[PDB]
Amino acid sequence: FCRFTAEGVQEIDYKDIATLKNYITESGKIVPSRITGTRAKYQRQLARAIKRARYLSLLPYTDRH
Amino acid sequence: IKVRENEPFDVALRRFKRSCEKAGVLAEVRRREFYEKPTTERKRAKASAVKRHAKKLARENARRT
Amino acid sequence: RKQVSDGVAHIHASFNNTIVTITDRQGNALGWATAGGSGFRGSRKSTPFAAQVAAERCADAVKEYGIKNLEVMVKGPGPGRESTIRALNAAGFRITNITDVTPIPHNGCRPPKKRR
Amino acid sequence: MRHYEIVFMVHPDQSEQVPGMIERYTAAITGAEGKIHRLEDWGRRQLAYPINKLHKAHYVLMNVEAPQEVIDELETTFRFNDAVIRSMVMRTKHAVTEAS
Amino acid sequence: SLSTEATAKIVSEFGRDANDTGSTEVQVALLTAQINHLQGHFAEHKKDHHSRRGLLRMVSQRRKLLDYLKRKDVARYTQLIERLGLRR
Amino acid sequence: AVVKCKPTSPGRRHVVKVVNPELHKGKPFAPLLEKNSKSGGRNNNGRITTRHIGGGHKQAYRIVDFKRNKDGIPAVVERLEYDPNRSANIALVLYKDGERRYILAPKGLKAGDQIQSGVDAAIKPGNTLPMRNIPVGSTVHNVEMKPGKGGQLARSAGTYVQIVARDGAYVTLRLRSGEMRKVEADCRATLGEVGNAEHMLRVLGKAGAARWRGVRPTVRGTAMNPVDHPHGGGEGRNFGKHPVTPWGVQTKGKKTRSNKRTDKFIVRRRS
RNA sequence: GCUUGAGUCUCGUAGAGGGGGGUAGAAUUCCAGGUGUAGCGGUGAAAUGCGUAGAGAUCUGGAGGAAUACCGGUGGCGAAGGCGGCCCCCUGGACGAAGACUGACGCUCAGGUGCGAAAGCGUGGGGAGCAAACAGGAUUAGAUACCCUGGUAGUCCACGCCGUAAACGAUGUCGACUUGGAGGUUGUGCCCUUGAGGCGUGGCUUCCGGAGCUAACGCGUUAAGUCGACCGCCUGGGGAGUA
Repeated sequence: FCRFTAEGVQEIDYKDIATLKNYITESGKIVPSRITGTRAKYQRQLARAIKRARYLSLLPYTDRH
Repeated sequence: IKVRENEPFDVALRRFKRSCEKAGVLAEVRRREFYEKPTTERKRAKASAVKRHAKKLARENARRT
Repeated sequence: RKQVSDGVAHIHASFNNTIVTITDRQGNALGWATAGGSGFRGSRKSTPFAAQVAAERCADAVKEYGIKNLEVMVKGPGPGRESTIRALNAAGFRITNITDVTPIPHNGCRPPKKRR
Repeated sequence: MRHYEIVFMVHPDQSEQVPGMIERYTAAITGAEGKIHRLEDWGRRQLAYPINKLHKAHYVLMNVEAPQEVIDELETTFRFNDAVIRSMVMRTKHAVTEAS
Repeated sequence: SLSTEATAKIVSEFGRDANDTGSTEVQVALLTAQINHLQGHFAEHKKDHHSRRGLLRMVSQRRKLLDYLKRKDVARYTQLIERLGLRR
Repeated sequence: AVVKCKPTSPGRRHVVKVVNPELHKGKPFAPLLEKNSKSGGRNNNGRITTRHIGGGHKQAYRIVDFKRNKDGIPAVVERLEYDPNRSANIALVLYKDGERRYILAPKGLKAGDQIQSGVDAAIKPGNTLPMRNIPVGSTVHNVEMKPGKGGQLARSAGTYVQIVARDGAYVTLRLRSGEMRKVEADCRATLGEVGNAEHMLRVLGKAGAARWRGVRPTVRGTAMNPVDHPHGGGEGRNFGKHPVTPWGVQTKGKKTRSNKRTDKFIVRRRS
């Protein structure tokens, strides 16, 4: 139940998939804050960060491939 | 949704399947649009979730023994 | 014949039938069997057993392809989707992985309102 | 004026032929008085899904301050330029430095 | 919206100093400037009913300030509607 | 735009006119006109070939540039004009070398706007390029079929063809009939829908409206005798026979295109 | 005159608030082809239906339309209706910190005006899925119903119109005061970030409960408690929200 955004100044970005690949599952789909801590504000900000990633193909929408 | 399951497996081991989505979305989206029951069912189950939290708070009893 | 090496095994498991089909790397069918064709017309084809019978009867007709190892890949819910894996294993196919492509709309079409 | 953050994915052949793209676009922002603050090109990266089949594109980042006429230059060139596959412009992001 | 640039322009134009920001004359000036800037964005889009409700509240509050001004100092009321071009 | 007329008179009750106050008001550019003597529907042999034509107001021919073969010279739209010969407003464009031409006014064109032909051109509405420089998905009009012929598709009001897919030498247009088709990639096609888009909401009100747009009355079949139409006769309102044109061939569903020579460009006939 | 109401300004914050325009991916359908075969589908069981003209299955390519999986949360925003992919443009409101400015500029409102889910209506497009009507199969004593297979309006877009809903916390709006407990969310000040922190205070907010109130159920600082101002409305049931 660690929110990396507790010490993460330079708030969530859509290029740091190095950090983003932890908030998803094997399938590529976002994880719930009730299971990964992640204060709701930063959970929403990283939700749209992951969505912008997916758009830039830095993350897959599904694991179909 | 996909696993190699190295042939020294002898197992199902597809707990990823029934742990991530497969039936949690499919058998409830297969039909039934209705546009309004999601909120009704949502707050029925959410009253039950807050009731679980109330159980966890007030779980101090005497066991009848 | 054509001595195909390896392949994938699609299990389209519905609420009524359980279609087993065997395909290859390129995605071309080599044979198939279904719990409705293997007998079990009706209330029995929506059972897990008829599904494994379909898997056995589809292990049939691919002995002529020398298919060595199978990538089982399933689809949809139902009584099958596990007994067909058991049977595709007990038929002597080296199940190299057990994946699925069971389709999930990202909230697309409206579904039928059936079943009152 | 605003601080947009432009990113665009260019086809790998025109990745062999990218630098003219950046040069022309920065020429637009220059000639329109804007100022560029990053050019963090990442080169040929592979795409998580097959985009416009022939995947494995080549990214470019700009993160520039300019007005909407400039950004129109960028975005119209992006659409009508057959090399670039999926640009995307954004808003402030407060023009930044390295560590992608 | 009235960017801080233009709102300081109006406060300087209509106020007793740069500190006088709450005067009725300067409030009316800001409301009129914003309404006149917004009427173009409404004659376009013609359907933004929530922003329209915002505009109605602006014009009604400017009406209230102008009534207060005409009740208090009729002379400044006259000069203000003259300088802003309201109620011809 | 579309103003309905008040019913001071039967026949004005139902009129709906299409005014375009931006149109020109006065005589047109003279050096681009010429007499257009009416035909009344009769070929060189004298006889009526297409019935229901003849009469109506007279009109002169506005020589509308179709080939658009002035490359690399930007032309400013001098004024919109009402062209009787046609469905779409024409525009009088002035080139930088002192030239004036009539073009089909696209949808978003205004007096004073600037258009340009040529392969170098931009992608405004009004620019005409070979359908090899035009992006795919772009919506073009005044399209050609043979490179340099002049322009033959999407000429009338509110019409456009859609370049759905380019493929080597052959650009595929979906045509406003909903008909796929292929044309040679070298064919010029100006960009953007054709103006006067509302030309389909005017309702003419009365019978004289057609009679001066140059139409004559359409006597039904069953109103004639047996000798004058396949339909026709009876002791009061009998049809009893499958509908047919006056010359025999069956109507109400009978496909008559048979070319066999331009079938290779037809990808999927309309439906 | 005055500042304690009401506003204006300077800095920011959170948001499915709004309108306009692009765009992405999954998925259903259709089209063309490849492989492949006698079944598919559907149900309680069936049958209509689809299939040897070779379907269902699997694969590739293409078209098109609607809604945005996960995030998702009695979470947020909005006056209410309602609003959830991402990106851009124009735009409203809320609220916090400190400081300044005006100086009662206020509250409530008959009539009036405006917004007002869904259905529905007119004009023009669009039409993938779903689906009134409709048709067939089945059930049944009958079955013009549920069920199944199809399927038109319609749902979609623009512009008008209607002006109703259980439009419902069945709770008019504004202000004051009156014990508490745990939450959620969004601000901010202070101290040691001394290391995922602790102490205050603003806003919105969900649940339990005290005094009180209530016919009871219950409401309970977001009152249905104690009051003040203005409005709407009721006066037995049916006839009738009808003539």
